[PDB]
Amino acid sequence: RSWIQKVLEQIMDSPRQCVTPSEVVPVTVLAVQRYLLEDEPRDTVPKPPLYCYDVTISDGVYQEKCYLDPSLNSLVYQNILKVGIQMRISRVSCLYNEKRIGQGILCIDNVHCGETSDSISLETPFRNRAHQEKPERPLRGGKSHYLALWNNEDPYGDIWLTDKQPEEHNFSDTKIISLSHLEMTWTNRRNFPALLVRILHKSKLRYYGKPDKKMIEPYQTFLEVADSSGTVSVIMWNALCPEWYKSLRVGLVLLLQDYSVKKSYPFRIQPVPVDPQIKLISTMEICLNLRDPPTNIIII
Amino acid sequence: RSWIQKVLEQIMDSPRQCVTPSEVVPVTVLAVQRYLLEDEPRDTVPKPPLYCYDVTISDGVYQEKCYLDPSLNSLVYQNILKVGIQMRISRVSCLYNEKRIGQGILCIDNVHCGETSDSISLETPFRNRAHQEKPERPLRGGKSHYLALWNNEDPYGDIWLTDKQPEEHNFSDTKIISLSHLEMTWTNRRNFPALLVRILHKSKLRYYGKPDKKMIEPYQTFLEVADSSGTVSVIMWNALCPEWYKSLRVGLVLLLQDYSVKKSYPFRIQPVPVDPQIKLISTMEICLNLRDPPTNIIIIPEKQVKPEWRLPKLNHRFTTRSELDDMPENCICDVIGLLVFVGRVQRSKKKENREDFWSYRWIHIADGTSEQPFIVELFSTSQPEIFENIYPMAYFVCTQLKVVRNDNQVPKLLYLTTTNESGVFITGHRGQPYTYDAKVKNFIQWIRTKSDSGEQKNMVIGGYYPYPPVPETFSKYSSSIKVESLLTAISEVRKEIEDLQYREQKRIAIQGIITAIKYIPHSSISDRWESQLWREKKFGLIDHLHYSRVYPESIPRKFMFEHRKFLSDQYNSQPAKYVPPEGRPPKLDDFKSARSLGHFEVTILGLNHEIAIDVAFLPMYCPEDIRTSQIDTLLTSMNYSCAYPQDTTGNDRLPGPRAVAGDIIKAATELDRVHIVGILDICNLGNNKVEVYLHKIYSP
DNA sequence: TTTTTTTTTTTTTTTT
Repeated sequence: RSWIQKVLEQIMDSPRQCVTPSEVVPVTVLAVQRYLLEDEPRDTVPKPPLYCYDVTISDGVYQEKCYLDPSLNSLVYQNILKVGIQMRISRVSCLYNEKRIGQGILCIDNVHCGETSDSISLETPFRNRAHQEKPERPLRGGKSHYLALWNNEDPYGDIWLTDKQPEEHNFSDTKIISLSHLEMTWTNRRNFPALLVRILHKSKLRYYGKPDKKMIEPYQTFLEVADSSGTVSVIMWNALCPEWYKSLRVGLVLLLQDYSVKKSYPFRIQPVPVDPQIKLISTMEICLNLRDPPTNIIII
Repeated sequence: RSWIQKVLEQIMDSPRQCVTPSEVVPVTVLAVQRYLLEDEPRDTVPKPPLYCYDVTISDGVYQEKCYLDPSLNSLVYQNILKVGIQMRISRVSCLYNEKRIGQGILCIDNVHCGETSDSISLETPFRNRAHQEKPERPLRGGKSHYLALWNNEDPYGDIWLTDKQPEEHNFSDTKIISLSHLEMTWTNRRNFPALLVRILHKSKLRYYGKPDKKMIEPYQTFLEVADSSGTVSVIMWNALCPEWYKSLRVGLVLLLQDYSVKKSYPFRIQPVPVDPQIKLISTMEICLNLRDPPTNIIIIPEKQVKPEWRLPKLNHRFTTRSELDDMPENCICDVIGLLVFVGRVQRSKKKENREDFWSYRWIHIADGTSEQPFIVELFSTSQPEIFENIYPMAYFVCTQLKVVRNDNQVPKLLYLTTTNESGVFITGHRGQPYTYDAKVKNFIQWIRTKSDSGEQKNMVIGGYYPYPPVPETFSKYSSSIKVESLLTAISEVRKEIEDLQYREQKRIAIQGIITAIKYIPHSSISDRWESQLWREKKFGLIDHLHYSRVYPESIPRKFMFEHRKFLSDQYNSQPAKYVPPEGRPPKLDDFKSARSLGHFEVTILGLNHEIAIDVAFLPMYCPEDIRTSQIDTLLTSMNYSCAYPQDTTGNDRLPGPRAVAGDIIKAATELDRVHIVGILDICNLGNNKVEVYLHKIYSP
């Protein structure tokens, strides 16, 4: 029927064993994504690559998202393994994700990348429906996500939403304080009242996901919002960035609640704003983590 | 001479200096009192432990109270440093409590806790007589106090006084305004006059003490009081709970005179009164703070109570099992019944603070109105004397029980839970505190009928009882759990086991294939099955976890009134202070096992055939349940009733334990190369005894 | 860079 089906049926019952596919049929690359290579043993002298790749090889019948053995990342560093190319898989292995309920994953272990295909079909069905889940995620890991193919400062994938719209939050009985008020009183305020800030500068994304530490969405952005005269470098943590980054533009009046206040990071460099009359509060910074109710960030 | 005195003289003139003692002879622990770790530098990268412990060692000549170095707190966390153990001190250091005038405090910087001591002499004197003072207080820090060794809601120590008896006070010249009038005029008047109220609900203690804060005995208890003109929420502030808490109880007419009325708290809710006629005051709250002349609270005796005042009467929403079957969820109720089972005192981590725990235990209260027992999740209600010493065959009465219901699962879950303002009372024979209520009289009538009829309900105590049974399909089980934490890795399991604390319970799910199940006749044709997959992959396993061991304390044991004290102590929380055992105690294997089957051992090879584990299967269902189909499958751990058999009298024809064991093994064998999802139960029984019992096998 | 929840607070004026 298809090369994908034959190899999967041949290697499904032998996880973590390398078997040359019964038949070597050229397969078209339809996608190449990059994500962190956590869960690998960092005890080997040649520390495994900091990132791994997933390639969506497509046969005539189906296309099944595979896993590229990190030892093959050289073919992607040189861009020899690109989308639209034809390659002949030479070695495969089956791996099962122990944090998800699903079928085996084809583990590409040796390829012979050729040339661009004559006919690429974007309508070939997906053999495993799990691979077709709309919030696309990497094959390995529980709550993993794909990074941008080359740089780490560019949003990529479906985790990044643009659905946020202005909301009319009534200010009937909202306790709004000034940034200077926290500056003077933030070490005694058991509860930090609401705030009404406006974005002045939005920073570029920053990925701090190391391979050994277990973190979810290690994405962090610094926003210089200024309420009244004061200005502080608010910093969004964890999975808050991929829910508000593609939506928040400079000049949006944010209403931040259920936030945290801490000491300014030692190596932080707060940028001077255009207006000099303002106060540059550089002692404390407001951290916005994802609270269970979606009231922490509301734009008016 | 004494090793204690040798070491003290050795390191008395070198404060805060780590000095290995000249000679190390084992010392005997006699107590472990916990209190808050304050006045230490918290800037350190390894944030100081939130709590520190004092260990009262003895050396045969003198017994001296020592301050364990917080770096060793893990030993107490895992219950390795018990009471009555032969620890050996490897390092010692002095320290002077500058807030007090005394001697040095022998600091145990490093220790090698060993085995139990055969000579636990609590008659030895105290080298530092200051340590042997009537109010037992911590070594370091001003007017510090001790907390309960495990939770923060259990009163502990000697500060908790219990000698407040009713006093006759003449109300002449007193105003005793109505609560509604106070609500109207508490923002204008300056001198709030007296109030005559009756306690309707008494809540558990709340410890809000934080480190490096100048707080003295930070306890607060919430009392709901009602008069003939509504009810209000009364709150007792620090330093008042210690003197009054153990004495105040529901149904006491109080005369509060010098209080402070505030705006009330929006983050705390006021419980609805049992009688709806009582108007509820929510915009007002009364705060009782300790005053110089202790007159702000007076326990007016009932004799002085005049009907003219028309004080509200303490009512109760007593419920029976049949009625509870028809009550919606979150419908508070009261239960009176006979304790036909008691479970271990397990602990759960507070969601607010990672270093605080809740002490809870399951009890099957029962009555004559139905054949199923009240399943009550009894959290600690700041009543350790009753909570810790609860035993079957006792008439038990709780005060405020919220109803909890879950109908999604095939085994419809219907268990009650204790609320913040709940209370526990053990009753004796005819209703002692609540005789008047008709339901209590009916319960007593049923008790007498059972006694004269020669019928005795089966009794059990302690054991492995994971009450909440996982649903019949893995999809419904995962409907509540997040996808990222739904499953784990057989390799990661080891860390999960090694992370638990004393009696901390955890449930995990692991993906694998059953490879070999073995039957172990527990009490006093095929019992072992091996899979060809196992015979092939057994030599290529990275790490074969071995946790298929069942401890003697995880087997529920039929209760016996004669051995009540021993049975209770074998399942309560670890005592803070040693107490010599009367005569000789029996063997924990000397009691009949309430279970009716032998435990199996299940081997699970992960999906990748690299890692393996050996869990232990401990079903609690009897063959009658199998015959009547009260079990979803033979690989589950509980029947639908979630209760032990009562007066088993129908096993003459039913298949015996061996037949059911063979059926279980065959059912396991049906799953040869099927990716199953086991559900394990990880409970640490202290002293590095972690039980990992299988709960359910979700097949595709 | 990561990082969550909890409460604590006492006191000498008005008369029209």
